[PDB]
Amino acid sequence: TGDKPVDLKEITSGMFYARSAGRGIRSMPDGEHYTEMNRERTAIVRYNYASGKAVDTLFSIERARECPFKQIQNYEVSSTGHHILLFTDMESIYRHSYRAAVYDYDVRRNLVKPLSEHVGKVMIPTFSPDGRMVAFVRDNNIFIKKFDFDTEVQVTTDGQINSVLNGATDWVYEEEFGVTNLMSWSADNAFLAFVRSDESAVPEYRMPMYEDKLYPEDYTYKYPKAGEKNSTVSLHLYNVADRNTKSVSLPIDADGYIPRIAFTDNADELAVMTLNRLQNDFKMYYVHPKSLVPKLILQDMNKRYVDSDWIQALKFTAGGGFAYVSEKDGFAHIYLYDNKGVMHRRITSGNWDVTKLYGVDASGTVFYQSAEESPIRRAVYAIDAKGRKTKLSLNVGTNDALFSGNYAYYINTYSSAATPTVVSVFRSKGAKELRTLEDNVALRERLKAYRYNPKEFTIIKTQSALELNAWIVKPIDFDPSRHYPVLMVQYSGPNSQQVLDRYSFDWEHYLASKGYVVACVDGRGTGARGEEWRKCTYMQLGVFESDDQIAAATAIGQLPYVDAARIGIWGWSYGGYTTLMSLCRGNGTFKAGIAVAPVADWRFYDSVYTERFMRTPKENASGYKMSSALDVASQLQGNLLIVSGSADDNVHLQNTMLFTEALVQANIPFDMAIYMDKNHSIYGGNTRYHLYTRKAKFLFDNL
Repeated sequence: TGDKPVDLKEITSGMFYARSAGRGIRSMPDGEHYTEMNRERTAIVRYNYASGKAVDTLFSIERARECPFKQIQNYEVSSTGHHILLFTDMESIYRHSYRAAVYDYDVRRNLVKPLSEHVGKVMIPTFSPDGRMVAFVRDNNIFIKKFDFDTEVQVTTDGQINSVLNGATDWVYEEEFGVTNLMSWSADNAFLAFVRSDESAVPEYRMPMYEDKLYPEDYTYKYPKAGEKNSTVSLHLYNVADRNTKSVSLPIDADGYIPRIAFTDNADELAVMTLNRLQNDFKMYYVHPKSLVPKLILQDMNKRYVDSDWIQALKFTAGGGFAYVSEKDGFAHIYLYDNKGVMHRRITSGNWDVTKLYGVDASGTVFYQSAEESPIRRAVYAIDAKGRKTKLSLNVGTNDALFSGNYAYYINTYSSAATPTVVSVFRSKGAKELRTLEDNVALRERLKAYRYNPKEFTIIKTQSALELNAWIVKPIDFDPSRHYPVLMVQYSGPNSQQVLDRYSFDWEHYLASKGYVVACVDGRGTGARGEEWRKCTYMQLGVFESDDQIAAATAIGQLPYVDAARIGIWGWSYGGYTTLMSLCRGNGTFKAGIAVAPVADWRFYDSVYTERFMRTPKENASGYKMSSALDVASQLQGNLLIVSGSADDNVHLQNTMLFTEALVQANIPFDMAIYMDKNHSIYGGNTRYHLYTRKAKFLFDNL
């Protein structure tokens, strides 16, 4: 009911963005405390879970000796608190990876030192279990800093940029398997295991970079497109005492993946997660670090594919069994195993998906997140060893938790479509809310000040007889007797969702203030509706997703307050692709579309992602053909705005360049924008505001 008009620059400036836990919360091994940087990132503070008191400041800029910087950006505390790593001068590499200036704060001496007496940014510094050593990556080699002897030992010598990586991971493993760190220490501190990724034979992509250069310079990196050579991976154990390395022979294929390794809490068990190239056979081995003998411990085979996020999220139990989420039975559910691989208790059941696995406490209580309430929502649950399930979340919407070491407490983040983040601390027994760390008063008051309509959730019924979760924001002085344009907003990728009872305040409300209905529909292929719903697209991406947006548009179009001749579609990345597909396959259903950094053809996208859902080009020529937007470009109808960054390392500019040329040769008019030196997130300075303005204006002129 507020007074102020929603302004596009305010959206784009983050004025509506909720304050979150973002900054740095980490549970301590004692289980009763967590650490967190203060607001100014000038100190690291230790907090009691139960009381929330700041027990002490573990490190500060003010007090520390010989501290050359005024702020930190990240930290890590050693298991004993004798050493704290401090990270400054962070440089992002890709989505997750970064390098940094890393210092060792010697707690006992109140002294800041360099981690290494070699000046140079490093990656992935990882304490040994005893806190006394730090393995880190520099220049693609592994080093171990040893605090007891004030010495650094060099573990590998063959590291080489764009060729050989030790511990760190290649572009595609980082992006698609979610793994930046393939090093792991034994529980007794005797071994550092690592994966060596050989990227030498993987093809390169080159991106011309233009800023402030007389001659352009290429950002060059290895990127395997669908069906091309991936890194070859090898597993090694370095024995700290002997300063010698051994290789592990794994009984897997030469084009397989090792997306994770991790020593368990037994010093004798190196867990190695492997996946074949088709990604339908997940096998985990335990390797004994002295005999080097691998033993198969878990195997998960799927008709279509095993989802590697569940490989990354597999949780070991104190007492070396583990909890694993498998889609075996048609939904994502938790299974509990001993250290011999014996599956002794299935934990969850029913027609709904587990969405996150937190862990298993000392009483065998299993803690997780699921969409049991609705595909649209997320709640945290506990299932104890007698099979009793308690929903721990107190509010309905989206809940996600970070548990203390013992799982006796957790920091919960809650939001709903209507309500921005409430970060509050709970005691697990009795699901008792202790206090609230943040509940965004200010943003709530700002919201009340503005005129906007709420997201109204519902289902879109298609002629094909699907029911698609959806939201709708009506225009500002909504008059049922009028005929409004609709913008359909979507992403549509495998297992993704845009229709979520979760807080978000984006340009939908700007457009709503200018007379547009905005709708968001999650079609086939999307998450939290079970395996079949998400994998029915297998080997034929985009077909069903297009069909469904076209079908959803067709139905929305029959609403009396909607002008069927003015329905548009917007999407970014897979959403961009889905836009192209929908304009190409909908026989003029959409009047306009915006396609931001779209894949044009799955041939152009990367190995691990594309093949998961499509297999290789050689094996699926029909699928790749059916799924190509580029192939059907000459069928495009409606007004298109297509946009890309010039330096997009994820969805290559190539996609957009090629699609536009198809349009040109078919005499199809369209708008395009290429943002210089920008990547897949198209931002920097005024870039987002300029882009969203462009997009809004394009809709005002064409929709």
